[PDB]
Amino acid sequence: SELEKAVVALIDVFHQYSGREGDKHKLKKSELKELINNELSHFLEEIKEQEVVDKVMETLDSDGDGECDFQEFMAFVAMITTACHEFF
Amino acid sequence: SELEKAVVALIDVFHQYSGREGDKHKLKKSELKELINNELSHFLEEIKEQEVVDKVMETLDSDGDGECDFQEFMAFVAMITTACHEFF
Ligand SMILES: CN1CCN(c2ccccc2C/N=N\C(N)=S)CC1
Ligand SMILES: CN1CCN(c2ccccc2C/N=N\C(N)=S)CC1
Ligand SMILES: C[As](C)(=O)[O-]
Ligand SMILES: C[As](C)(=O)[O-]
Ligand SMILES: [Ca+2]
Ligand SMILES: [Ca+2]
Ligand SMILES: [Ca+2]
Ligand SMILES: [Ca+2]
Repeated sequence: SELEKAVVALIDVFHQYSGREGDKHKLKKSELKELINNELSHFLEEIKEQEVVDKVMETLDSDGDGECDFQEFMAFVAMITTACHEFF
Repeated sequence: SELEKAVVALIDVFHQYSGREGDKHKLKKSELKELINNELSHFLEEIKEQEVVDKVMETLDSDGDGECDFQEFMAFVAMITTACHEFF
């Protein structure tokens, strides 16, 4: 189904970026940026400034370890989905 | 992108079922059941007993109004995605 395809897409895209550098199960600043710029180009403005990268990570980093884990990525997805939902 | 397609799939499948009966922005017991049975047939066991329907709603119903709204649906999706993530 389309729902099951959406579940596996969330897992795959996270790992496409998290496993690039350092901890393979977390997104660092540069990995989060590329994910937003390449995969969310219709929902979000392209990030071109360092302070936007820093602010976005600050917002998503719930436990405060400097990176975005899978749970925090899921919360980010929930935010975008809710913002898009309320648009209509 | 695949991620953006996943975001719109979550919104669409929720409304496919929530808008069937009663409140068009919330899932009642029978609507939640059909969503699980039709759209999550590879991730979850088919619900065939009433007490399984009742228990699942009890688990998902965070604010305690008897139904599953969009925020609660997103938390449900997060649960399944995390369970599938940890499987590998
Ligand atoms: C600069 N933009 C271009 C992408 N946009 C957008 C694009 C398509 C459909 C809906 C939205 C609307 N709204 N919100 C989100 N995507 S979070 C708006 C922001
Ligand atoms: C009775 N089942 C059939 C569907 N399953 C399943 C199917 C495919 C890939 C991974 C899982 C594994 N694990 N978890 C979830 N889907 S939440 C297991 C449960
Ligand atoms: C850790 As690699 C070689 O997939 O960027
Ligand atoms: C409320 As209807 C007619 O789409 O089931
Ligand atoms: Ca990483
Ligand atoms: Ca973190
Ligand atoms: Ca309803
Ligand atoms: Ca509720």
